[PDB]
Amino acid sequence: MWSHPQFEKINKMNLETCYVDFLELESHVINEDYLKESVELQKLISTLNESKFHLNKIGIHDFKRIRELQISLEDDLTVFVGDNGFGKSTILDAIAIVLSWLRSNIEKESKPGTYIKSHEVNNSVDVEYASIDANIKLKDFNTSILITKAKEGAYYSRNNELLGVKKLASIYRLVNKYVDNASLPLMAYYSIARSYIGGGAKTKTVWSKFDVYDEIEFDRNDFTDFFQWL
Amino acid sequence: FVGDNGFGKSTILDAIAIVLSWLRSNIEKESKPGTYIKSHEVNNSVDVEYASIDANIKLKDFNTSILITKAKEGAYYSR
Amino acid sequence: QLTSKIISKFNYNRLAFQLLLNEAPKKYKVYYIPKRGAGFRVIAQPTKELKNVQRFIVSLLQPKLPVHHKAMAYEYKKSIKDNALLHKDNNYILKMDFQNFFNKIKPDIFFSKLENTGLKLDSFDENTLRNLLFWRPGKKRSTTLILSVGAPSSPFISNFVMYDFDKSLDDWCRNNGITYSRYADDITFSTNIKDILCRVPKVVKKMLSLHVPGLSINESKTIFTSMAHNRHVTGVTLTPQGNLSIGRDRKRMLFAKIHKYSLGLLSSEEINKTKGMIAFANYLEGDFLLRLQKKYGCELITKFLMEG
Amino acid sequence: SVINTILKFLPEFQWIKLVYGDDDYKIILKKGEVELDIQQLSQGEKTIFTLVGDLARRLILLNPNLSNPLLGYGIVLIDEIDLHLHPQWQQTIIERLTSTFPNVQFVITTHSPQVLSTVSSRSVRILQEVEVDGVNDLIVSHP
Amino acid sequence: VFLHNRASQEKLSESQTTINALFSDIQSLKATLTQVIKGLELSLKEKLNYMKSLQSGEHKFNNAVSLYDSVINTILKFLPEFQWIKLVYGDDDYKIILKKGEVELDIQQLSQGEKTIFTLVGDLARRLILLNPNLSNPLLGYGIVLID
RNA sequence: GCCGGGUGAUUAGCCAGGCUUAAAUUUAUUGUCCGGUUUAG
Ligand SMILES: Nc1ncnc2c1ncn2[C@@H]1O[C@H](COP(=O)(O)OP(=O)(O)OP(=O)(O)O)[C@@H](O)[C@H]1O
Repeated sequence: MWSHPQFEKINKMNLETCYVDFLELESHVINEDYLKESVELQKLISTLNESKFHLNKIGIHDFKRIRELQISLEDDLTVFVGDNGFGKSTILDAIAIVLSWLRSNIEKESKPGTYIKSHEVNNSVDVEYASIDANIKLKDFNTSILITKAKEGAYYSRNNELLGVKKLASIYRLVNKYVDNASLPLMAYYSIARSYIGGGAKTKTVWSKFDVYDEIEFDRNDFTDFFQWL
Repeated sequence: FVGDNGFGKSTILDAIAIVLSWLRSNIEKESKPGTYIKSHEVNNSVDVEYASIDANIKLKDFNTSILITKAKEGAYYSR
Repeated sequence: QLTSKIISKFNYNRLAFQLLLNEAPKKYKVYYIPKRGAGFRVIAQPTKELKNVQRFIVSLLQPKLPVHHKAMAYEYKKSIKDNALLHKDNNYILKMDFQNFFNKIKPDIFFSKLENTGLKLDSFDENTLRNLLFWRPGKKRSTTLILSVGAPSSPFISNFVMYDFDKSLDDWCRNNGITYSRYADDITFSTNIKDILCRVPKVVKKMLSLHVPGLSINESKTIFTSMAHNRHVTGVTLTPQGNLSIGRDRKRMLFAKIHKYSLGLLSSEEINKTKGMIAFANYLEGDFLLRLQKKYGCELITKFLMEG
Repeated sequence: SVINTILKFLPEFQWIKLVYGDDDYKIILKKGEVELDIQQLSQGEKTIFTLVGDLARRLILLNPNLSNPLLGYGIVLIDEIDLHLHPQWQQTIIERLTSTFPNVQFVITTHSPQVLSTVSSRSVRILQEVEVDGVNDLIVSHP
Repeated sequence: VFLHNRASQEKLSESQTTINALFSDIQSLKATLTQVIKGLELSLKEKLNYMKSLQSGEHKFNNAVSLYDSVINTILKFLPEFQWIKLVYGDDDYKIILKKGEVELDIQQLSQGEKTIFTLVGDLARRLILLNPNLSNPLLGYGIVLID
């Protein structure tokens, strides 16, 4: 999220290098007509479109029942099998927690997301804090994110690392600025509360792609909006 | 204020009502939030990014100014 | 007695020294530096007058504080090459990092460790040390002091502080055939036994709480690697055969530069920029210049070396 | 496209229409020789109707330029795919979901062996409980 | 909560003249009233009802402590994994504590599966106890139950 | 088998055209004006 003097380093075709090249070019030229026709923008567009979004791996430490565990997820389909009490839902909530910060930074930067509830920390005596970390790979671009919370009553601090998500979300906002109908990734979560979402105001006249970005979960009024959209 | 038009002169009075709200809130309690500019009051034109309101209050020789602004969703820069 | 030596060395009167003692924790400058890629970094550096008095204190304290031999950072006659020679003949490698290592060092820990070594110091000396080697960020009411990096006295202090942790981990790793080394706030383990490096993250976590409170492990920078993928330790690549290397990309980086130089297409500053890289590569390999002369000839290389 | 996508998961139905009632609009299905209202549907058909309709709406809204919006990328999380579904429908839900949206990453948790009969070994993770070093812990094992 | 309070009072005893104590509490409330009015009168009537209940003192074979044990063991029959269930009083409130393995859990930390069984069985037993206060074994009444 | 890694030699040379070799699912190269290391005036 900086202009920088474009340090040469060595030749590469990374998406980040194209992002920096465009930022450096923008700081000099003022006419938007020339900017919209620059070859750097075309290269950035092509690289962004070719990349396929998919999560790579995840690890959990001292969160709910799970003590220490690391999973690697496929790129098309993955299924978890177990009986009751084996933390099948816990993994899903961990992924939702991680994805919420990415959702938040797209609408507007430096906006907080979802934290860890105080009762979700492990109940063992020797535990001190809980941490969740994850990695997102865009073909050849790798980002990582850590979320953590300290147990109540302790007097030692911990922080979150949000540089990767902020940097990745800045690219999406920049490309959205110069493209009329740029696409955005899809994120959704169908919890167990959907059973009565379908089981169970001022008229809307304006729709937009950011309407689906208000929340990451599906519940209640979303069903009503579907009828009004149809 | 005199004149007929479609924009509505009550909008001007509404702008003043927003600014004075902040002054009242801080008097009640320190750093109390006032009234924000909600999303849909911004202009719908293609070449707009944000909306701003500027005001100044004078007490003899003491001058203060306040600026309140809000940017559209998905903007590159926040205000 | 330390106040007397400093006063005599710098010829400070009582009033000026008293004023300096009070103002010292605020004589710092904060600035940003560019990042390789996108972003920025924040650095705090003291003034000229405080720097050359911090160096004297470090010189006085260096021959009295023991430092473990596994720490290969800010040490005399030690560098990256010595660090990488330990893991050059092992199959599996694991790397871990800390989280905000420098700003978690506080005078309470430093003085607690200083009392354990048996060195007795007066109250005046303790007051002088506390107000000279630490930085006070924020407002004057913060009443918090952190070490911070960028000052000449920080790197030496950190090594002394982590002595107990280094000693405790060294003899635990020796009993299980694991090679361990530390550089600043980076720790590396390597071994040949399969399915043995999955147990150390819990061990180090338990050791950190016991030996140095406050510190914590960054869980998003843990790396496992073997002979089937890329392997490097603090910037030097290890070939599967077991030899240090700089990398194929850098070798072709330099070969083209010299070839273009032979045609007289290089600028003035590029020659100076490349000469340092050649010297560093020759230091790591030891035979880079021979391979260069066997291709372009000794006359051109000697002219390039003496150019400028 | 939206109507046919919904009809793909409910083969027993013929067509869906949006009758404009004098008081208000209403949607009319047709099962067999009978005309049904959406309030009169069973619980199982309601769950599929809401899930597929919501996914189609989100994909269409987020991908305006694409000729076929269903190809958009993303990630979808689903919990307990086997709610209110008889075993006959349990064996074909996974392949239909994957075929309709081919570029979307899916994370699914299941509870019954009927689904496990139609999943490749590559994409199966089994949670287990093992006491190691005197401390109980959870492990994941590939088939 | 009420069942546990009655069981604790019966088991610990030391009530002495519980009816007289409740009547004295009612008299003190009336004196304070002489020295919101409808609520105070209702509370006084509740105190009189408490005095009448203490004066009655059925102390039957199916006492409060026996019903409490039967209810807890009834729920524990359906959940073999757990060990014991207790009602812990703290911070001027009551909370349910369950022990599983070596970790104690609150009510809200259980999974959905044990939540369903705990709710259904507890609601089954509550109505049987309330509807049949005369039988020696209250889990023998007649009825019809529809489960979907 | 396959894919991904290591690189001496190769070319008006950071692209490419060849020969070798390595493997549990398992690296995607970093911070200067301070500190110590290399080379020079
Ligand atoms: N703070 C905690 N300390 C210890 N164990 C906890 C804590 N919070 C939750 N648990 C454990 O979490 C378990 C339930 O986890 P979870 O709901 O993820 O599993 P599940 O039954 O597979 O999920 P679901 O039925 O919701 O799909 C309980 O058995 C409980 O022991």
